[PDB]
Amino acid sequence: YTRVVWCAVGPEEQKKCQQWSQQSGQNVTCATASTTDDCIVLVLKGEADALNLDGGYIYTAGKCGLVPVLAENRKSSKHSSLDCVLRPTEGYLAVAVVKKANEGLTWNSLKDKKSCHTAVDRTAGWNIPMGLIVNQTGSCAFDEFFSQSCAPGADPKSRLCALCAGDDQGLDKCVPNSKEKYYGYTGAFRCLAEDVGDVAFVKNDTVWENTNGESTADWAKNLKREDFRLLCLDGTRKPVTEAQSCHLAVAPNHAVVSRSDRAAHVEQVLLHQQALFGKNGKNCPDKFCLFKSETKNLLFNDNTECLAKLGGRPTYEEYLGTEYVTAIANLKKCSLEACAF
Ligand SMILES: *[C@@H]1O[C@H](CO)[C@@H](O[C@@H]2O[C@H](CO)[C@@H](O)[C@H](O)[C@H]2NC(C)=O)[C@H](O)[C@H]1NC(C)=O
Ligand SMILES: *[C@@H]1O[C@H](CO)[C@@H](O[C@@H]2O[C@H](CO)[C@@H](O)[C@H](O)[C@H]2NC(C)=O)[C@H](O)[C@H]1NC(C)=O
Ligand SMILES: *[C@@H]1O[C@H](CO)[C@@H](O)[C@H](O)[C@H]1NC(C)=O
Ligand SMILES: O=C(O)c1cccc(O)c1
Ligand SMILES: [Fe+3]
Ligand SMILES: [Zn+2]
Ligand SMILES: [Zn+2]
Repeated sequence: YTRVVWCAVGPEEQKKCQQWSQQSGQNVTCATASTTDDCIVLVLKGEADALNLDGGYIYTAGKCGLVPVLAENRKSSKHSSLDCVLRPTEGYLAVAVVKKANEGLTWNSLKDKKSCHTAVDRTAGWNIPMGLIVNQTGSCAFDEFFSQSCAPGADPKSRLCALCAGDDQGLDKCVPNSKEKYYGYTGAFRCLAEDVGDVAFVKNDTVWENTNGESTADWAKNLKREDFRLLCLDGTRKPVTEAQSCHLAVAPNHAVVSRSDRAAHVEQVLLHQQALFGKNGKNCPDKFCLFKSETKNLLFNDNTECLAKLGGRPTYEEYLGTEYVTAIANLKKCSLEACAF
C-alpha cells in the first residue's frame, strides 16, 4: 500500500478525479493530461499509477509493458449472484447505428457517407469498423471512405475531423477528450442524433442509455429507439433490440492498467475504493460514486457495477484475445512489435 495517482484525461475527468481524491482523503491523487496516449506516457514515466482503458489503448499500453489489472463489469445478462468481483466479464457489443429515416443506408452503401467515431484507436469507434472496411476494400485509403467524419484524434484539418465541433467556445476541435462535443460513446451517438453524421460506431449499451428518457440531456431527452436501426454485415438493417445478432464484433471490456511493478498495489487500493464508492458502496450514493458522471462516462463507463478481478493473470494479448490483436495489427500495417514511445 501507498497512495495511487490516477491519470485523468481532460478537465472534466480532472474535476471528477479531484473529487474522488478529496473523498478518499488523498488515498488516491490525480494527474491530468490531454489525451490517453499522454496518460499512458505519464504511467511509463512513473508519475501516474493507473487509468481505465478501452481495448484499443490497452493494445498501445501493452506493447509498452503496462498490464491489465481489473476489468469493468456491467449489469449481468442473466442471474449470476456469483460475485461481480469474481464473475467473468462478458465483452460488449460493437454496433453501427443509423437513423431509421435514412432509408437506403446499409453496410454496402456506406461509401461517401458521413460518420461519427468515439475516437481514433478505440475498439468500437475505430478499430472494429475500419478494420472491416479496409479488409473489404482491399485498400488502406481509409481516410477517403467517408466524405466527412468526426474521428477525434485525427488531423483537425483533415476529412476525419471535419464534423467535430470542439468545446463551448468552438475550441479544441477534434481532441480525443471530453472537451470535444462528439468524442466518446456519448459524443459519437450525439453526432448521429443531431444529424451531423449518417452513421455512428458505438457499443450496444450507448443506444439504450441515451434514449426513451434514460438521458435527461437536451439533445437526447426526445430520442426514441424505434427511430434508430443497426447495420449488419450481411447488408440488412435491424431494430436496436437485435444487437445479439446484428453487431460488428464483441469487444473486450475496458480495463484498468498499470505498470507491472505497481499492479498489485493498485489492485488492492481499487478493490478497497470500490467498497466505499462502487455500486452498493459505503459512501455511494450519499457522498460519492465512482461509476456515475451524469452519462459523461468520466474515468469509467457509467454502466459499471464493479471492477472484476481477471482470472488467469492474463497478459494484454490473452486479455484482448487472439482474434482482436491480429485485427489491430494488420489494420495498423496501413500506417507488429513496437512500443511507439
Ligand atoms: C444492450 O444494452 C442494454 C444496456 O446495457 C441491455 O439492457 C439492460 O440489460 C440488462 C440485462 O442484460 C437489463 O437488466 C436492463 O433492464 C437493461 N436495460 C435496458 C435499457 O434495457 C441489453 O441487454 C443489451 N443487449 C445486448 C445485446 O447485449
Ligand atoms: C482482416 O483480415 C485479416 C486477414 O484476413 C485478418 O487476419 C487473419 O485472421 C485470421 C483469423 O482471424 C488469422 O488466422 C490470420 O493470422 C490473420 N491473417 C494475418 C495476416 O494475420 C483480420 O483478422 C481481419 N480484420 C478484421 C477486422 O476482421
Ligand atoms: C485510505 O487508505 C487507508 C490505508 O488503507 C485506509 O486505512 C483508509 O481507510 C483509506 N481512507 C479512505 C478515505 O479511503
Ligand atoms: O471476448 C470476450 O468475450 C471478452 C470480454 C471481456 C473481456 C475479455 O478479455 C474478453
Ligand atoms: Fe470501448
Ligand atoms: Zn458475434
Ligand atoms: Zn496466461
